Amino acid sequence: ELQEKLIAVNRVSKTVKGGRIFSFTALTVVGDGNGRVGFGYGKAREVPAAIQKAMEKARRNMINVALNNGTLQHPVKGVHTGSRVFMQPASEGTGIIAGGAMRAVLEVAGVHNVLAKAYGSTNPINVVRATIDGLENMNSPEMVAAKRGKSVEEI
Amino acid sequence: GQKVHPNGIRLGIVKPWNSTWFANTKEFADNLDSDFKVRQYLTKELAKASVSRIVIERPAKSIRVTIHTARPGIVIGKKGEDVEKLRKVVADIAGVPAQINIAEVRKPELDAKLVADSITSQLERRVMFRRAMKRAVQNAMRLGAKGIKVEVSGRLGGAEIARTEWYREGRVPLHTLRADIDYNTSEAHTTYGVIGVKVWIFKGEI
Amino acid sequence: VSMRDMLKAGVHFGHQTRYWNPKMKPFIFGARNKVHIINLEKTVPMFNEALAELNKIASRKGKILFVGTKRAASEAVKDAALSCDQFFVNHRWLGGMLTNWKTVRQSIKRLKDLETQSQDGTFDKLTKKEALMRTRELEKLENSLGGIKDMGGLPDALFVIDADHEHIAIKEANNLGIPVFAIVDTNSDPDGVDFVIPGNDDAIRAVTLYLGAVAATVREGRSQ
RNA sequence: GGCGUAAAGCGCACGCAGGCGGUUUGUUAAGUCAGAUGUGAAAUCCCCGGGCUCAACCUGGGAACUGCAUCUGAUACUGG
RNA sequence: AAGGCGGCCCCCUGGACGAAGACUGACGCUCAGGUGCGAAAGCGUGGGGAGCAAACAGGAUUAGAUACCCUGGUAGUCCACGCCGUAAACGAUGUCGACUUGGAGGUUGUGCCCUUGAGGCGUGGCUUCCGGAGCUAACGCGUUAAGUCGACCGCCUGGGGA
RNA sequence: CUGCAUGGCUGUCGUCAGCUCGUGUUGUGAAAUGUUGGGUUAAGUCCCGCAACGAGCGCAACCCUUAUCCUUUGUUGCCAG
RNA sequence: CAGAAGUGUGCAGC
Ligand SMILES: [K+]
Ligand SMILES: [K+]
Ligand SMILES: [K+]
Ligand SMILES: [K+]
Ligand SMILES: [K+]
Ligand SMILES: [K+]
Ligand SMILES: [K+]
Ligand SMILES: [K+]
Ligand SMILES: [Mg+2]
Ligand SMILES: [Mg+2]
Ligand SMILES: [Mg+2]
Ligand SMILES: [Mg+2]
Ligand SMILES: [Mg+2]
Ligand SMILES: [Mg+2]
Ligand SMILES: [Mg+2]
Ligand SMILES: [Mg+2]
Ligand SMILES: [Mg+2]
Ligand SMILES: [Mg+2]
Ligand SMILES: [Mg+2]
Ligand SMILES: [Mg+2]
Ligand SMILES: [Mg+2]
Ligand SMILES: [Mg+2]
Ligand SMILES: [Mg+2]
Ligand SMILES: [Mg+2]
Ligand SMILES: [Mg+2]
Ligand SMILES: [Mg+2]
Ligand SMILES: [Mg+2]
Ligand SMILES: [Mg+2]
Ligand SMILES: [Mg+2]
Ligand SMILES: [Mg+2]
Ligand SMILES: [Mg+2]
Ligand SMILES: [Mg+2]
Ligand SMILES: [Mg+2]
Ligand SMILES: [Mg+2]
Ligand SMILES: [Zn+2]
Repeated sequence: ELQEKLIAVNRVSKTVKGGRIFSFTALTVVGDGNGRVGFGYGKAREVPAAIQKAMEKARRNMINVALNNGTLQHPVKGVHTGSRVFMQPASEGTGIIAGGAMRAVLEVAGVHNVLAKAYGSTNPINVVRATIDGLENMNSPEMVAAKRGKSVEEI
Repeated sequence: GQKVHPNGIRLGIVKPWNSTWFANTKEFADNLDSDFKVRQYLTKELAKASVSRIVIERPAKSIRVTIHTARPGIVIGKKGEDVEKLRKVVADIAGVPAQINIAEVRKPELDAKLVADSITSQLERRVMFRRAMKRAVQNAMRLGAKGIKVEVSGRLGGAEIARTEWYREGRVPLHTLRADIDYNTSEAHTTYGVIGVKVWIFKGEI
Repeated sequence: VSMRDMLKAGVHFGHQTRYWNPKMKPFIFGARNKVHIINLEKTVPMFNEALAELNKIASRKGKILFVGTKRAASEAVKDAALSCDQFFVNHRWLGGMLTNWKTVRQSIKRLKDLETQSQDGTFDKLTKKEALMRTRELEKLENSLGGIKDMGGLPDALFVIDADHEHIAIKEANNLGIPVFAIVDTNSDPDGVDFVIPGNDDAIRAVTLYLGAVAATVREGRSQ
């Protein structure tokens, strides 16, 4: 069911009386395809332990996005901290035109056709935040109609 | 800093001696020397037979040797044809007539010596040390040790600067004299030099 | 329940205007002597609805957890909870009592095994110092956990006496997605609560009225 | 795209030229919008097809030439 | 307006705010260039000179001590009339207008209520401290915004060189 | 020859009272909390409180010796009667 | 009350 991606591994460190303790952090994402995704950030003193924590965090903390038969409903702008993300739907056979950190998220979401651009900070954590924020804001014709009370013939 | 050797501090409290004989100062040193020679021989001989331990007892101006091994049939030999050779060569080394007994170590995964030798062999097979350590700890715990820790030291992975790396699971109270801490050490002679492996296994108090 | 019962209980008395929360503004009738008065004719229908959904989940044989921590209220909370065979926390709420349930269950099983060895195990076999310290352990475990010792899992709903005092329990329940029913006073923030019951959270007779109606509805639904 | 602390608010104020303008009615039709006509050289660049043994090259037709200009309409907004 | 303004009295004089109306009828906002004001130190001419005090002298301290400390002490500090035009000239936050949960205080008007008071309830101006949504890299800001918007102006584009 | 390529062993801060981990929670994050707070101890020793709940290595105890007694045996040791 | 200075240059722990 779930597809899983490892986006990044980073060695952080704490200074202490005796010297330096090195610790590993891992950023991963999981998703069903079909517009369900989550991300998980794990910490450990060992790389595989960090990855397992990340996956376990990413199986909860999981959100639904109303995909438009494998593309976006409309262009969206997402932002988090210093990272700004623009995404736009694309014709069939466009593929995923995105950077690695966004490509992972969009792949596990199952958005086959997208144009995307990162602006400002490309820091993977905040980029993933901004992308999830954007996908979470995206909305679809049926619930737009429900809000405005029109029939979907309004499309 | 340094720690006391955990077996020696427990001798007579909970751990028995591996040699048991009485001698006057005259023959004491010769007994100790011939015991050393027989131990060295048997260790060199049975290196693949998973010999855990050798106990030497000198009754009635005789020597008898008990060998604890996790692979008895290899040491005994078919129809016992091998213990004949061992006992004859031991009688040659010790001079006194020799008897050999063999005992099964049922669960070598709970034996610090056999675990240390296993890790050492795997390291010489160029296995990743992380995997060897993790496998050892996990097997010991699943077979019911009250705790374990393992340590490996020096030029790990061919690194240019030596490290020590250690991993611990469960409880391991080295200061508790009641604790039957089994302990052992082994050395892997890689192309980069000596890697030192230490193993502690805790099986409960008293 | 009727508005005269709530007036008898004094549930309409809010807090001083200094300490009001503007989010409660819709539930305030006004002020007297610069003290806020809770609107009872809003409270009553909301409380009836809360009891209706409580009854619904009770008929599903759901497990209710009552939560209060306050000097006098704790005992009425325990009494009512046991009166409906439901579970309770009446001393300090442990941080993580639900979101970290996978840990706290160890202390519960510890309490069970300690009681069993205390009563059936011939606890007198111990030394006097050991018996003393293990009995004090038993005492502290009783105080903290006895009301949930048999819950065997997460509750199906929380009933809370004071959303401002017990905000930890509310936030944990929200995190787990469990419905929270709570009495909410003019200083509280309601946004964590699914079934707000606006009313005084301090008058022991008000607490008695609320717990009584709750436990009656629970017994009703259980009898199905 | 920025200007509390990373580079960045004139020390403060008055005030000419300049930019901007509450609300209602009428009128104009400058900005704005619509339609028509002329012009926007060929080549090059796109699409559909021909010819070199293929290709690079050559070539037919189309589209485009994101514009400019002159008439004839609309008057919501902006300007008079 | 900012720089700033502190014993008491008189003369001349600017602005702000509140209540109630009456009046004119878009007359408004911002502002390149320009013009005015602008702490302290400093400069010119003429006065005054208690205290304080750059420079300078002596005594100490110190390895040295062109300082810190001590004893003295000149310009200056004060006054009149000119010049200079800079400051961490700071809220390190341009001016103007609208909108958006609250709490505790200060100061100054004014309305109503038995005014009974050292009283209750309303309504304006300015100002101090917390804190919500929201915003922010974070610190924090938070109806006196660093929130949501509009008009105009000034300014920035890696560190040194500068 | 290389202790600055290593194992083993050892000194030292120091027999100082500290050092960490799991799960939960807070923060974009490095991290934080727990381990901090009021008392107390030789001591992160113990008790109350507290978004923390538990655990591990340390402290303590188990070990040897010394200060009192009692049972048993009584030579090569002892000598009350 | 007095108490100044500390040559250059590196390498593991993913
Ligand atoms: K005046
Ligand atoms: K100017
Ligand atoms: K002087
Ligand atoms: K000196
Ligand atoms: K003078
Ligand atoms: K440069
Ligand atoms: K060494
Ligand atoms: K943690
Ligand atoms: Mg950049
Ligand atoms: Mg920039
Ligand atoms: Mg600076
Ligand atoms: Mg700056
Ligand atoms: Mg300014
Ligand atoms: Mg002006
Ligand atoms: Mg002008
Ligand atoms: Mg003008
Ligand atoms: Mg207009
Ligand atoms: Mg026109
Ligand atoms: Mg001056
Ligand atoms: Mg002068
Ligand atoms: Mg003069
Ligand atoms: Mg002087
Ligand atoms: Mg300047
Ligand atoms: Mg400035
Ligand atoms: Mg604030
Ligand atoms: Mg603003
Ligand atoms: Mg430059
Ligand atoms: Mg040397
Ligand atoms: Mg510590
Ligand atoms: Mg303390
Ligand atoms: Mg301890
Ligand atoms: Mg604590
Ligand atoms: Mg020097
Ligand atoms: Mg230096
Ligand atoms: Zn209350």
